[PDB]
Amino acid sequence: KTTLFCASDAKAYEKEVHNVWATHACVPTDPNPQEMVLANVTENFNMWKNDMVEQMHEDIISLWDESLKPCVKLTGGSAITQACPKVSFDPIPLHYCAPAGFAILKCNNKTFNGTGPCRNVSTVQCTHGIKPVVSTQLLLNGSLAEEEIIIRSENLTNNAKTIIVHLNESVNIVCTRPNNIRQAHCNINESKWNNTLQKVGEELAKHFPSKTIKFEPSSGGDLEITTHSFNCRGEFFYCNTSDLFNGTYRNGTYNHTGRSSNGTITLQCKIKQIINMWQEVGRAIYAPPIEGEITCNSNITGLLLLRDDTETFRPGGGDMRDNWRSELYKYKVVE
Ligand SMILES: CNCc1ccc2c(c1)C[C@H](CNC(=N)N)[C@H]2NC(=O)C(=O)Nc1ccc(Cl)c(F)c1
Ligand SMILES: *[C@@H]1O[C@H](CO)[C@@H](O)[C@H](O)[C@H]1NC(C)=O
Ligand SMILES: *[C@@H]1O[C@H](CO)[C@@H](O)[C@H](O)[C@H]1NC(C)=O
Ligand SMILES: *[C@@H]1O[C@H](CO)[C@@H](O)[C@H](O)[C@H]1NC(C)=O
Ligand SMILES: *[C@@H]1O[C@H](CO)[C@@H](O)[C@H](O)[C@H]1NC(C)=O
Ligand SMILES: *[C@@H]1O[C@H](CO)[C@@H](O)[C@H](O)[C@H]1NC(C)=O
Ligand SMILES: *[C@@H]1O[C@H](CO)[C@@H](O)[C@H](O)[C@H]1NC(C)=O
Ligand SMILES: *[C@@H]1O[C@H](CO)[C@@H](O)[C@H](O)[C@H]1NC(C)=O
Repeated sequence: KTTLFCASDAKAYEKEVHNVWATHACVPTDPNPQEMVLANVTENFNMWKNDMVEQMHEDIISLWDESLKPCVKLTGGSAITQACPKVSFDPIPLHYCAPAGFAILKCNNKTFNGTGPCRNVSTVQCTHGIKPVVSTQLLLNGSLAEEEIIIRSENLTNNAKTIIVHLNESVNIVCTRPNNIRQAHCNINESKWNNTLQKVGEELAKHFPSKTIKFEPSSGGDLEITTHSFNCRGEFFYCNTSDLFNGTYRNGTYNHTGRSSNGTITLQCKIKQIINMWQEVGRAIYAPPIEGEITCNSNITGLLLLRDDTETFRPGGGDMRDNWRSELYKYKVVE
């Protein structure tokens, strides 16, 4: 309804690029935020039409434009060239704050699915701290659902609408390029993953009750969405997930169908230089990988799925607004 500002806890002395951007763009955080419960009120939220998502999107586009400059950007006919130094890159949390005369309403119901009426509501200055993590298929380093796995969608009957799964337990994923120059791998403990897809299948079954629930790899698209792609210490990883989204939930029981070894799923990854941009239709070209060992140890805290007698879910992504949405779902700006 108005333009928000960000608060962050960044230092002017990190050269980490999120810190630099935030010290230019954000104000410091309140050491004690105010919060005002109101359990009588009941208000309506819709995470799928939330202008906070559009402001955060614009901010993160700006952050990446100033921080992860490509050697070459191809958009349409033009090709822009610029210095593309290797940088230190590690996302920091950002708070979105209502300016004077406005408030942010926060839905306090643990099981709120992001849409409709919410009975227990608070008013706050700023959202919690949100790390702006760009990725497909898996949502990394978010905040977990407080109680049970929530399944969010603008419309579950529309198979074209992205499904956001909000986990209540995180699943570790460790991706490393060890000391090919391009070749890397991710390790996931097949047991944790096993359990969580068992519970995700339960929830999806509540919403599609006659049907068998199948997880399969992504069908088609650019590599950015047919693999789990993400940025790690400035390098763009593309990790094959066909051993991950590969399993059947039949009779209240989940069977995993992808290959593991020693109780570990290992995704084969590549570090790429030519990127299909998430910000706009275009390609961006980066320099070859820095040397040493490139490792990110992340929490999987959610999934992005697409639905195709049986219901079949494949990993999705590509619109980073769904990533922001997964964190901003409980917030509205009012007044
Ligand atoms: C489900 N269908 C909707 C859908 C599908 C795919 C995409 C969109 C929407 C928007 C976006 C358009 N851009 C383009 N065509 N060049 C395109 N997404 C991307 O290219 C994208 O995320 N790349 C990417 C790059 C780097 C990293 Cl680390 C990353 F995690 C992702
Ligand atoms: C979310 O909850 C609303 C009611 O609050 C319901 O109408 C809608 O179908 C639900 N959506 C999902 C994906 O559960
Ligand atoms: C998480 O939610 C699932 C399904 O919604 C539930 O079965 C499970 O007990 C919950 N686990 C924890 C640790 O809260
Ligand atoms: C969402 O699903 C279908 C679209 O295929 C349509 O009935 C309408 O757009 C929505 N229906 C419900 C029940 O929300
Ligand atoms: C992932 O790996 C499988 C087998 O290793 C292969 O068939 C598939 O095409 C790969 N997908 C991508 C996007 O590389
Ligand atoms: C599941 O993994 C196996 C190998 O681990 C592969 O042969 C199979 O194609 C995968 N399932 C699907 C549906 O792709
Ligand atoms: C879950 O993963 C563990 C580790 O490999 C395995 O022993 C267990 O049988 C799996 N459960 C399944 C596939 O349902
Ligand atoms: C997730 O957070 C950890 C701890 O801050 C960090 O090391 C890791 O690189 C993060 N993952 C991504 C993809 O940013």
